[PDB]
Amino acid sequence: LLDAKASEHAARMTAMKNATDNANELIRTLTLSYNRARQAAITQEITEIVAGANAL
Amino acid sequence: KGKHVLVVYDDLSKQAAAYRELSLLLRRPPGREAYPGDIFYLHSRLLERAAKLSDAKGGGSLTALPFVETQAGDISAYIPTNVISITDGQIFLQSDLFFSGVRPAINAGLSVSRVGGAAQIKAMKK
Amino acid sequence: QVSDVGTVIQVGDGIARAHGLDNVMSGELVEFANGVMGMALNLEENNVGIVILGPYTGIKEGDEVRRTGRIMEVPVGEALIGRVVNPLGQPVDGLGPVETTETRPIESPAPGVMDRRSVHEPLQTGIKAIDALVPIGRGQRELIIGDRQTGKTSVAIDTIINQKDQNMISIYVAIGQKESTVRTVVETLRKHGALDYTIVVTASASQPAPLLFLAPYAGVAMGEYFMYKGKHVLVVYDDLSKQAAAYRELSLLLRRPPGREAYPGDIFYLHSRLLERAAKLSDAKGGGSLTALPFVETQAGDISAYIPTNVISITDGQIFLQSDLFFSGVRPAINAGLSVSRVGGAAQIKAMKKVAGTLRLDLAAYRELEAFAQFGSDLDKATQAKLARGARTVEVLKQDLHQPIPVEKQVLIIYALTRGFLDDIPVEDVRRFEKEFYLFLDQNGQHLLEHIRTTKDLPNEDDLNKAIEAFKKTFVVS
Amino acid sequence: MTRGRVIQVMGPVVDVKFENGHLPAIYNALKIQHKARNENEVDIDLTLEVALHLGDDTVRTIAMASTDGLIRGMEVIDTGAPISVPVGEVTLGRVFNVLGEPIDLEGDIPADARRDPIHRPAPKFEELATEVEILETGIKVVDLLAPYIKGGKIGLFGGAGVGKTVLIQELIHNIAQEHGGISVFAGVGERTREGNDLYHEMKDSGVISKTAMVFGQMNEPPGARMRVALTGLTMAEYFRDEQGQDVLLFIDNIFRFTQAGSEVSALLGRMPSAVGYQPTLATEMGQLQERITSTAKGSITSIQAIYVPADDYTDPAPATTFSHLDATTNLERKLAEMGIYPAVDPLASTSRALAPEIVGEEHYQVARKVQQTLQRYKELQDIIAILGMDELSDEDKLVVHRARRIQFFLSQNFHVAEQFTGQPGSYVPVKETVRGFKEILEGKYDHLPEDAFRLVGRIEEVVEKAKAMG
Amino acid sequence: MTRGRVIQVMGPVVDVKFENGHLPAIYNALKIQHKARNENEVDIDLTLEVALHLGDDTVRTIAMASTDGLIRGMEVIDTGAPISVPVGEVTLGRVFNVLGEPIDLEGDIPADARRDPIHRPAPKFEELATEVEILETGIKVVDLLAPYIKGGKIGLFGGAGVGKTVLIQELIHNIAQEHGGISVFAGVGERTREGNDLYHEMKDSGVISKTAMVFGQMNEPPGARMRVALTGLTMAEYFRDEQGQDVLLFIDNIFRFTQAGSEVSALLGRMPSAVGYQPTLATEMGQLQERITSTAKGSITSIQAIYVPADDYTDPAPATTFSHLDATTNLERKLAEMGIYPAVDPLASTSR
Repeated sequence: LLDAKASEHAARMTAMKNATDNANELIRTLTLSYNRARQAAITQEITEIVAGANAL
Repeated sequence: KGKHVLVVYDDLSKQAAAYRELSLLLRRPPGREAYPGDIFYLHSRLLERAAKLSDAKGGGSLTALPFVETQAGDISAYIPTNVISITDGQIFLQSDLFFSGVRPAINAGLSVSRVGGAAQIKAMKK
Repeated sequence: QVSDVGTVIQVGDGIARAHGLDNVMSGELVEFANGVMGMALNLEENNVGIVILGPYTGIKEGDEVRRTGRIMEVPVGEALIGRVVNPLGQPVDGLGPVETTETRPIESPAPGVMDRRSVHEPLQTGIKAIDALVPIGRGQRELIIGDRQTGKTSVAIDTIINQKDQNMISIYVAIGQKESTVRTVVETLRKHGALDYTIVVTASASQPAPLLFLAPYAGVAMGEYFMYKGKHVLVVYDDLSKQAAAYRELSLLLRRPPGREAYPGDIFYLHSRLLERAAKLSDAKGGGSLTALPFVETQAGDISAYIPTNVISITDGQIFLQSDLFFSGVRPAINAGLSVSRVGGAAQIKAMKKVAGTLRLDLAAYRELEAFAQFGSDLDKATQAKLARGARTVEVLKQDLHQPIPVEKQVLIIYALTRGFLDDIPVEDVRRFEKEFYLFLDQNGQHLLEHIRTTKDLPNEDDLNKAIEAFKKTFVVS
Repeated sequence: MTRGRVIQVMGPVVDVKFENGHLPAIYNALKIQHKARNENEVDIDLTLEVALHLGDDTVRTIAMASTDGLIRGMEVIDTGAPISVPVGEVTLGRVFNVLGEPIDLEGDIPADARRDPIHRPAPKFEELATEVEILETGIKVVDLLAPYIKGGKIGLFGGAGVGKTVLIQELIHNIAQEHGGISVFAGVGERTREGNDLYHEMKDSGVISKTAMVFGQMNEPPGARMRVALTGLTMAEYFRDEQGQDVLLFIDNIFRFTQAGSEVSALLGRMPSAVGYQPTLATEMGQLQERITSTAKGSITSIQAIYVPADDYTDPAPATTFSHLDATTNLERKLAEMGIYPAVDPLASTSRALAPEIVGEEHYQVARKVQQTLQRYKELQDIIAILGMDELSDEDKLVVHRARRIQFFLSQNFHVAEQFTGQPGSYVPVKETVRGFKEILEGKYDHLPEDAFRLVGRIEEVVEKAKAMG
Repeated sequence: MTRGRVIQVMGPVVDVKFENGHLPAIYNALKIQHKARNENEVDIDLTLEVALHLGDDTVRTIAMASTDGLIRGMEVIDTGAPISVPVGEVTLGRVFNVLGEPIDLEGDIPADARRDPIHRPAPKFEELATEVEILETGIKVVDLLAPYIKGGKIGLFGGAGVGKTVLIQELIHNIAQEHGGISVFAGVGERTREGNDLYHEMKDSGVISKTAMVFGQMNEPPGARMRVALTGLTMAEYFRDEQGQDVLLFIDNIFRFTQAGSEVSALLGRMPSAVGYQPTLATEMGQLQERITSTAKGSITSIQAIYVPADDYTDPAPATTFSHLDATTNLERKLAEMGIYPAVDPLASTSR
């Protein structure tokens, strides 16, 4: 029973560490997508503004 | 004349796109997503004519069931938001539920009715 | 006031507008009084829009514009081999003028449907990984796409150098490169001796955008003359992304409505008109061939970007370079999943064809055995052998700079790997094993090398195995 | 005299000025034939299409080819009619460009041959068919899970090298064999290498003797890239309306059509749209698509390949295109590598006609049961590896067995594959395939080896193959 | 003739109309010197840079200072050449603005000293050196892990308080001591107090005796903020060419140079590029960087500090700048808080 308790504690160690690593790996991709979306929004807004100003 | 009329607009998004094309060809200044400024007024004029006349006018009525087609279920788009802000309620249909053979694919959580209760018979209400 | 000779009205940001030139034709070349060339795009009701192909500082309002009577043309000839020229064909390296006698239009129609023919001739790049996994035909359009500083120019230089005795003309087109980098590239090409059969067309970053826009068309126009004469041509475009950026700059200056990512809607036509000119002519037309290796520079490996998607839609297949493993000094790993040559496969000679399948399977198994399978000590199945063989394959696929390997030696070493003869030798000695094996082959297996070089096929397995075993007995492990 | 002169040239857009009272109508064709008068001129033979009336007797037109060498003041003549394309049996086994001139080396076409306009109003509401008529394509997966409809538009998806050309050839051959209907292929804005490869493949398969080809590959100008689809459509319309026979139409890429329209609208000078597209996107696409319908004297059904820019499925061009489709067939590289060669995904294939009202209640039940079993197998595929074959119930093992049988039965041997495999191939009626799948679902063949279901036609072929196996 | 008259003032943008046949060329310098004729006017001392030829004998210019007090019809005199800045030994130890006038209280430069044009074509293909050389700096970290290429561009990363100024000063001192070559500093878009502090630090350390300083403040117009980098570069070019010695060139922040370019493009009215930048971003950066090269008889190498907007390395300005970099050195606050200097990160640093 004592060995099993030590084993479950080590297993929880590994599981939590893997979860944190996966979370960080998701964070980096989400930040990349966020940057792409920000650039797309800026370019679309500026294009619409300049088109509206040029229509007159 | 005192009758009761039901009108179904098969797609308001197509009408909005046609109006955008017409305005752009007329060389009017565009707004959000090249749409003209009065895109909201275009639908408000049409939908505000649906009413339940009083007893002095004759008691007639005219109910409307406009249709709006989303893109991948994007309810937050410009035209869907504009139409939702005008109509009383909305009924949402789900593609995933439609695929599983559930016809109609009504989404009960999202669908609301602003004239609920008064529009039902006593048994159905209870 | 004779108005067959123009007069400038507006000048700004490299775009002019001239009054007069009644008889000018669309796409003609116009020369300013300064001596600077220019191309005419728009023939308005009263004036003509002129794009300046040079420094516009010396051009002032009221200058004289003269016709030339020639649609956009570049000088083409045998004397152009070994020179360094700008997109207009003028020498840049000095060494006197270029004595050509023929010209070709910049805008020329591509070969028709009936003119072309399916490609079957290999293009030996001299790189083990490319020649084994992703073969290149002689009429193929193969894209090389990757992030910045991933050795794309090194790959191009190695490929050009490997054509020393394959009687193939090579053209290197540098769009937006730094002049010092271009000069060093020319220096290394001269040092290795490739200048006897290559042409360098340069358009640095400091040059005006029209030259950047025109450079690839000038290169392909120079290639077309040799292609139609019946020879085989290789042309390399350094940055179609930079060319597209220059075209976007020009379009925005000309007050045109932009599209996605501010690019004009004509960018796909711009790239397709250029990449459609590479084809394998039929025997009726002459049997010539022209192959292209365009480069695209991505940001953070974003394949979803507009220009990478457009170029991928046009080319036959793409080779992907990863910046993850470039830091280790290895030539950047060819992403197995993202690299494909749909036209290729028929190009590979019989010798490499008989082994590429099993090499690919072994590499795929090793790559799918990720780090999760490398943990613990319970991996006692054939997965341990898979990992060992995958490490062997990855170690073998490494290559030094500017050291192209002949296809015979490539086939021999790949066969040696796949037939388990390297399963016992440790990883750290694999490169020395390969080098000493090349020396041993050049000393003794000359008959095997001649057999492969002549019949494009493997020698007897029972003989090649004995040769490998003799070399192994001669060899010593560290 | 109806003779005009050029006043403006800018890119693919040319402005012409005419005598008052003789302005050509919209969509008319203008001809420019010029001979160089000296060494500072180049010979020009060019065709233009009228687009707008700008006022002051000036007409704005789009070019069908390159405008290099044009000089202000050049003489322009008008044909008095839109672009005309030869029609009839003379187009079979031939390759045409946007102008209708033969591209191949088989000679030109006599001047007396009948020619028809490119532009035509859509068929009226009265002439259309009153009810849905399913088209029996003879392919098991298509006829079972995603049936095709006469007069309906089918969207074809999948990359290159996954059986697209093989499926196209098989469909053409089967339609020509069982319905007597020809097919038309329109290469709108794709690779010339791919076009030549497809031409040679059809030529050496022998299918070309009953099809016409129009090519508008990428290097062509936007005018050609727009009008190639229209000339292919007007080739098919003749056979629909005269011979009274069903016709297949193939569009190599419909996205290139809208991209060319977007490219040319900016040159025309119209104000842009949400993503820079032309304001007339929906109406142009509708005018193109509304001519592919079914009438009382035949029908035209079209298989269209789709492309998405930057993999954005909410882009206006795919959004507008998708509103016209009726069914979708997806090709999977995993199935292609497994080796079953209809190469079509059975779960991703959808159709508007997959309802008991149209195809019958029994057919609907069979399709639903097969879809449910395949979905169950796909869900099990996770525990199949995580837990291994162990801890599976008898129901799970039985459904895996049945799903393996069904997946192997979905494959078919094509008439095209005969030239490489030896076996001839077969045509499977919808009733026969429904009966076979009913029998398989009932478990009547749970004892046969699963490999006896590969590349067979009717259900009896499975029994004979099993007997050959053992 | 030489005289022109203002016809349109619109913010920092001034339009001048000359007599026919005598329009100045692009990038020329126009001088406006006026004296108050009465009590309803103010004195004006302004310099303009020619940008466009609008036709009708009009020229569109950008101002290098404040345009307040301008009157339509004021006389404008043309210099016949672009902005000219003094070069040579007299520039050592001094501080200059964009126009070449000294800023410090040391005293003005005599008018007979040699001056050179700002805008200049980049060195041709022949003049460039054929092989790559390594510039020995004398710092162990740089000389071992991230070597500096002669004629190369080096990106410097790091916030304040981590050692940027100390590293710059030591680089200048070591290069001057062991190679004899001077360095030039160009504070594009600097904070004025930080620039003053850096000047005092160099004056105390004694480095300033062998360097030239150019400052473009944030309160200056976009034209000045854009041309400060060019005037620093043309100061360094004299020592590259005539004296034939290796030179260092420091740019305080090149992102502000790009931002000033975008602002001036917006003022001129060109259609915006990808994310609102100028369409000519790539060619402007090329025309700036391509003059920092190595020739047969000398070389200019540059240390440039880079700021990343919103920490996006795919942003157009960092993407364009990175395509020219040869090496990168990063400063680390962890190494700063530890007892290690120059606190250069040994793993984040990289070099071609």
